[PDB]
Amino acid sequence: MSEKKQPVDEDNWDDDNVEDDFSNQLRAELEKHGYKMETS
Amino acid sequence: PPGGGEQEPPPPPAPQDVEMKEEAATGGGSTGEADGKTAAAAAEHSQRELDTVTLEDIKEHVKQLEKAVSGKEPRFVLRALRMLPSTSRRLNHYVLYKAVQGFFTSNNATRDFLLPFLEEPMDTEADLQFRPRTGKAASTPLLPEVEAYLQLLVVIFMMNSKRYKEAQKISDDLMQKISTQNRRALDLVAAKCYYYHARVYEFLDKLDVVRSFLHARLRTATLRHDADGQATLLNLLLRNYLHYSLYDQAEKLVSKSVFPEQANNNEWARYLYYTGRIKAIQLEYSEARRTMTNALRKAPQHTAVGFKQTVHKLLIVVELLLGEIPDRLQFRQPSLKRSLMPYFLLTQAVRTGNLAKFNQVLDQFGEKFQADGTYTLIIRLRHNVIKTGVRMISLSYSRISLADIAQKLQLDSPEDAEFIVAKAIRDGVIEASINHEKGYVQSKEMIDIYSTREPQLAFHQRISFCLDIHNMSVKAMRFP
Amino acid sequence: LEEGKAGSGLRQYYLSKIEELQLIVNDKSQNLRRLQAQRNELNAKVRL
Amino acid sequence: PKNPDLRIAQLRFLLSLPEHRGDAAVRDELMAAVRDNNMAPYYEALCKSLDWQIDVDLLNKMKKANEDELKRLDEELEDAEKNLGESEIRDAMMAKAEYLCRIGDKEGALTAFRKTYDKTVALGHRLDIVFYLLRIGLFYMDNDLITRNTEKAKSLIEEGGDWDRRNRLKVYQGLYCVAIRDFKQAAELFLDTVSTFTSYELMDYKTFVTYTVYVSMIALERPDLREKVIKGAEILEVLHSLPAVRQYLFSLYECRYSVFFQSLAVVEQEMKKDWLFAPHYRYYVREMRIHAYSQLLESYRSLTLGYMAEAFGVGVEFIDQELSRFIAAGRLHCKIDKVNEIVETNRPDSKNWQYQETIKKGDLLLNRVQKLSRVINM
Amino acid sequence: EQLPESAYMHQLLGLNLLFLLSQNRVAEFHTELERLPAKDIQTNVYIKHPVSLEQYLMEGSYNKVFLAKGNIPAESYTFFIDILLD
Repeated sequence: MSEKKQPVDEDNWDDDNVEDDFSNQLRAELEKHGYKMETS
Repeated sequence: PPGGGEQEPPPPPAPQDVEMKEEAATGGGSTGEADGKTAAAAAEHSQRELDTVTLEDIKEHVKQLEKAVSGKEPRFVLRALRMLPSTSRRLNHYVLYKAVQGFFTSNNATRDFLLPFLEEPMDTEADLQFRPRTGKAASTPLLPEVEAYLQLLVVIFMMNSKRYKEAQKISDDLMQKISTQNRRALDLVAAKCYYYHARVYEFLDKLDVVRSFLHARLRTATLRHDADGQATLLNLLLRNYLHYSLYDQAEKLVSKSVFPEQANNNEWARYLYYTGRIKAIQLEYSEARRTMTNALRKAPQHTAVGFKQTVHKLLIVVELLLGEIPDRLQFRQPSLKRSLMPYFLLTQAVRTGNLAKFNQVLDQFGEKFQADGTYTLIIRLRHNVIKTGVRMISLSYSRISLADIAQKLQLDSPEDAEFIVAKAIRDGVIEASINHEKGYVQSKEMIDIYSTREPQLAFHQRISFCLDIHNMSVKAMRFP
Repeated sequence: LEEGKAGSGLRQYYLSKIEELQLIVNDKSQNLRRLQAQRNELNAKVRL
Repeated sequence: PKNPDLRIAQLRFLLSLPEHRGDAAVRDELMAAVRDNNMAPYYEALCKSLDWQIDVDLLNKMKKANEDELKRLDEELEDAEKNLGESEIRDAMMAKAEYLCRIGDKEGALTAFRKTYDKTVALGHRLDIVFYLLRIGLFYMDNDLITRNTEKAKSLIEEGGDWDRRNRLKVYQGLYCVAIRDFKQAAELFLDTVSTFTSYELMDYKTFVTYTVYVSMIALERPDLREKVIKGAEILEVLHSLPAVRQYLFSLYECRYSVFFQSLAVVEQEMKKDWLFAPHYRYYVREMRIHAYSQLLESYRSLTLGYMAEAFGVGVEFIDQELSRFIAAGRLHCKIDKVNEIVETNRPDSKNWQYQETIKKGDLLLNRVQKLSRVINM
Repeated sequence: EQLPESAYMHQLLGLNLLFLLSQNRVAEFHTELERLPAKDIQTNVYIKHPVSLEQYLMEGSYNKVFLAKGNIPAESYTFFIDILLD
């Protein structure tokens, strides 16, 4: 700007918006969905 | 010694070249620009001054360093004098004193001796015309010097600047008053120094009396001469009257007006962020989300660096209270990254309804939140996330049972779920009907919004928005 | 004078403020006068 | 001259995620050390794998024989420059001396790349540079060097045609399109197929078929998915040789969801154990699900999830949270009724929401020319 | 801002705070705590009760408020908790 008190105080980054939804939800996931085979 | 001794002479000519022609070409150019036309203003050199001072605020200011004695401050402030065309001799004498730094032993006339120097344009008998040039002579030497921040005995010289430049304010109000057009050029200069007013006080004590002195220049610009002047003064208000209590929130109602017309560009864009944090404490989210979003898209151009990034950090804070937010790393910058890491995973826990994950974010990352002062929302944001969690489920399902959504959102009990859904209907969040026996919740798909209703009714605001810009383009076309 | 030569300048400032405002509106007219005379000459071009 | 060392990068990811075999990956690594004169390949593997005991003199007499082979090429620079010829003198100090980048570190890389760069009169020698930059960026996970050299490869070598090394570029960027996230251009640049045939830089072409078929199940839509394999001649014989991949390809068109969770895991096994697919397998999982679920919900307006338990075998609470986390992320907007066992279709995107792209993208558009209109003037 | 510490200052900041919660105004509730907003959650347990009390009003309470109505310093809140009832 730089006035007032402003100064006083593909990529994987783009996919990381969606990728972090995988971190907190359902992992990826292979193993668990692979364990669900013989469950029922 | 001989190697570094011969390299001392060359640099000081560089401030004797560009820094000379800084106020020689602009100041000598703005001379005839401020004598007439003077439309508006314009006086584009005052806006060119924005491309100098802000450029000088990095390098070189007046000083520097660079390997001179800091003799440019006394040079231009002496021997104004001035008169008819012999003012060129003053610029010629400014060239004559350039050799004094390179030939004889150089002496520093700044600081202690700068007190009578600011009186010299008055002592030269006389100025005789432009206060903004002397205001520049009482600012550009001293105000860029404030960036040193040594805090010892020169802060009162920064106050002596705010003194003798208040004597320029005495000449601002008393002199002219009729088709001035220097005040509108000074409204850029008076802004800055009033910004430096606030800045210098923040290092010692916040200004109690200047708050009364702010309303002085505030109210007196109305209605006689106001262009962009009261807006910058209103920026001083909402800036500090925010960070300090109290009652200043609702104060915006009686002041506005707007104040029109918004100037200059991004300068008013940040103003919507100021009142944006205000309206965030009013708890109204909808008016806060539009003024914050407009604050980013209306703000050019940066760089550098985190001044626009930090203001954008706390800008999306209203989006945390909206209940609908995506992952904010799409707004992340490699420079802002390291600073937003405690504030990053926060919104990542907002997208989820887990209490153990949300409370762990508050414990570890609460230290970063102390500097922001955002703790007001953390108590009401728990009620915001539970609305996002139920909206995620209610939009994903037709019917949602209270017992199944009980532990899934871990409300843990049927009774408080009846209290939340009740208040969810009171807030218009959910349309779900509830059949109470045990009980359970049985909802149904909401429809009939259709086509003929919402889009064509919203297009009334879309075209009225577009047809006004047709006038905005014509108005902007009429000036050339 | 005190009524006065200090106030009358502010009175003269209003006129000069409107004169510059009028000049802004005139500058909006002046370049718009060209859009007329241009098309007015173009109105003679279809007659040419 | 890649695949023997290009497999060391395969050994790096074989050491990376699984910790089970540290002996099996270090034996062929030492077998790749006793040949090819690899030094740093076992040095950066010396930290990942075991720290021996001793390598040293066994592989130091190599780096000394390397130095003897390095000095004789460094003697060849002033011996051949004693005579004069176009590009012939200094062509001997690139391919074999950048083969010394294959020996160790970046020392062979950085100093032999720019040293031979200015002389070369042919685009084929400039691409051998870009080649050896692509292998070192495959060995070490750093993504920098492989992005810039391809940009230098497209300007000079494409002027201009070639049959051989230009088809490799479409493989490189295609491999970069699958290295970062690009679905649409990955298989698009892989459309060349057998025209590249098999090369040291193309590794096993049957594995290149696996790379293009895994991106072709998302980016290549169902009408074109069956088209490229069935109508495509040269690509159809290589997929029929693999019964596992061809099954999952036709079963995707068969729509049966019972064999998906099995066969998709087999593809995920290759997706788990292959390098550069570690960041990219997470979104790949449920993207092939919605690809199978796209055609699913489009079939019926009212569908019971118990009928889905049949095909899924048996989805009960699994697709409850699964399909719910699809809607919240904007994938396949749909209404599935809970405890009423009904799925609703929807959402009629042919009219209402499809209009919204006009003004929404047009808001920041017109806003950008509002602010910038107030700039002129001042 | 430098003044000697007093005694009744504590609860009277809460008396008008809880009386203003009884009349349902949300706006003037948080702006009265702005005298020491940063130290609200940090310290001054007398301020910690109403901010936790408003938390229970969003539960809602009903139940949890009356359990916290069993033990309060308070002091003098007895008049306002009767209007908090109504």
